[PDB]
Amino acid sequence: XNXXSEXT
Repeated sequence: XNXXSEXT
């Protein structure tokens, strides 16, 4: 959602 942008 975060952890990246797509990610967690």
